[PDB]
Order: sequence, then C-alpha cells, then structure tokens
Amino acid sequence: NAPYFGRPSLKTRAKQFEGVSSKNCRRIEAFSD
Amino acid sequence: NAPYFGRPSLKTRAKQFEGVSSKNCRRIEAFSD
Amino acid sequence: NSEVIKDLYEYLCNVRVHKSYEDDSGLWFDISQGTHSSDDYSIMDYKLGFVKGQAQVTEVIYAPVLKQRSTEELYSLQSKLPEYLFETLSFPLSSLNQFYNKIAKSLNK
Amino acid sequence: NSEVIKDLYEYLCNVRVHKSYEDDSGLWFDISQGTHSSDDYSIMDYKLGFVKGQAQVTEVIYAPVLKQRSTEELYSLQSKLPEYLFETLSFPLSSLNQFYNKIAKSLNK
Repeated sequence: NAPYFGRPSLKTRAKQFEGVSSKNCRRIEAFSD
Repeated sequence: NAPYFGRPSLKTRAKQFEGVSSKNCRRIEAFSD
Repeated sequence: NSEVIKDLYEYLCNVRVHKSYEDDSGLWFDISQGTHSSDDYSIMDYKLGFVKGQAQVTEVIYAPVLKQRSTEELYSLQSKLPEYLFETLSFPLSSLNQFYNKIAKSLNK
Repeated sequence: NSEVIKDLYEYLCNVRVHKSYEDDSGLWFDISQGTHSSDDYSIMDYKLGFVKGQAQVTEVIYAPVLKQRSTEELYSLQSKLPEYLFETLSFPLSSLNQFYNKIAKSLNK
C-alpha cells in the first residue's frame, strides 16, 4: 500500500542526481521579490 | 577572537528556549503573501 | 554531515531548527527564524507543535518564545510582523509553508 | 532526530537537501525545492556549490539538474520560473536567501 497510496515526498528526488557531475556561469548580483 | 569577531549565527539562539515548557490558541486558516 | 546541512538551511532559508522532541501533546520543535548594521538583525524564536486535533488530523501550534527578548527587540519585531504572531496560534498543516513565508517576508523587511 | 528535522524543513520550507560533499572545486549540495491535482506538483532539482572565487570570497554556483525531467515538466517549470533558472549561474553568498525565495515563490505560483 504505502509505496502507492502514501504522500509523495521530496526525499525521492535523490534519484534525479544519479550520473550528474559537478566537475561557464551567468553572473547575477541579486534576485527580486 | 572567534567568539567576538565571528559572524553571528542562529545556532546561539538555542539559549532562548531555556526554561520554556510546551505543557488556548487563536485559530487562523491561512496566511497571505 | 548533518551539521553542514543544517548550516546550509540557515543561510538558504533563514531558519534553524534547534531540536525536536515528542511529549504528551505531540511532536515539537524549537525554531528560530530571521537574519543578522551589525546591530540590525530581525529574529523570532518559537515552538512549533504538531498535535492530533479533531478527527486525528494533525494541527499545527505556534507558540512564540518572547520572555528573554528586550523591549527594543520587541518593538522592532512588532514594527515588522503582523500582530497575530505575538500570541499562540493554531492553523492547518496545509498552511505550514504559508506561515513560514509570512514570518520570513516580515523579518526580511 | 536529524531525519525528523529534515522532514520538518521539507514541510516548512518546501526544500530538501539530499546530501553534501566537498570536491576539487568547493562545497556542494544536491537540493530539491517545490511542492506536491495529485498531478500538480512544481519541483526544481539543482546543485548548489560554494566556491572560492576572486580574493577567496565564497561565491555561489547554481547548476540546475534537468536531464531526467519530462518535456511536460519543463514546460510547466518554464511557465512558472524566470528564464535564468534554466542555466548555470553564479551569485554572491549574500544573495543566497533571495535566490531561494525566488525559486520558492515561483514554484508556489
């Protein structure tokens, strides 16, 4: 039951990072509200 | 040096809770942006 | 690792959860929100409780922790925050993020 | 205790820091932000890096993690978020909370 009817959580987003490495940036000084 | 010239942090706010117990509420349904 | 991460939540979200415990009424957290001219800081300390209310639905309790704050700090708080944040409140779990954002935006004024 | 607390940061602040590590460029975090009609959710996954830039001042890198998202998810993201959040960015550490709040408000549209 719980895998299917449970409340979704951001914990399961860990999978999104699989295979991505952190090894050219647009520079922004501040972000408005 | 570090106690005096270091960047303040919210970690030192733990002291604010000393002596307060969680043992009559105004009910609000939502908060605007 | 857990402490580097709590430090990041402090700098990203301007909040620190100091501790959590479960007592006779429910699940509780001791929290501070706000930001630290070096004299300019705006911080609220509060307890946040998760309690079973009617029909076992979890309700949120907010209890501000104001006893150790100075009159100068309270005046500043009161000038930034809505008046309801100076008393104990109850609100639905579905409004929790709205609550956080209300304190956050207010403290960041 | 640390996991009950991370769960609370998720429900209070709509963000989860999954892990942190230090590599050859600096201090990194894998992060997801947003909220979960059961089909209506708005979530961004990103890496956030803290790197020594010029003069050893810590700069923040944002690198969105978009490879596994579907075209439907991206369209929805693009309709809610500013265009700059779809590329790697650099910004000052002092703007970190403003950055979080920009993504948060956008995801909550």
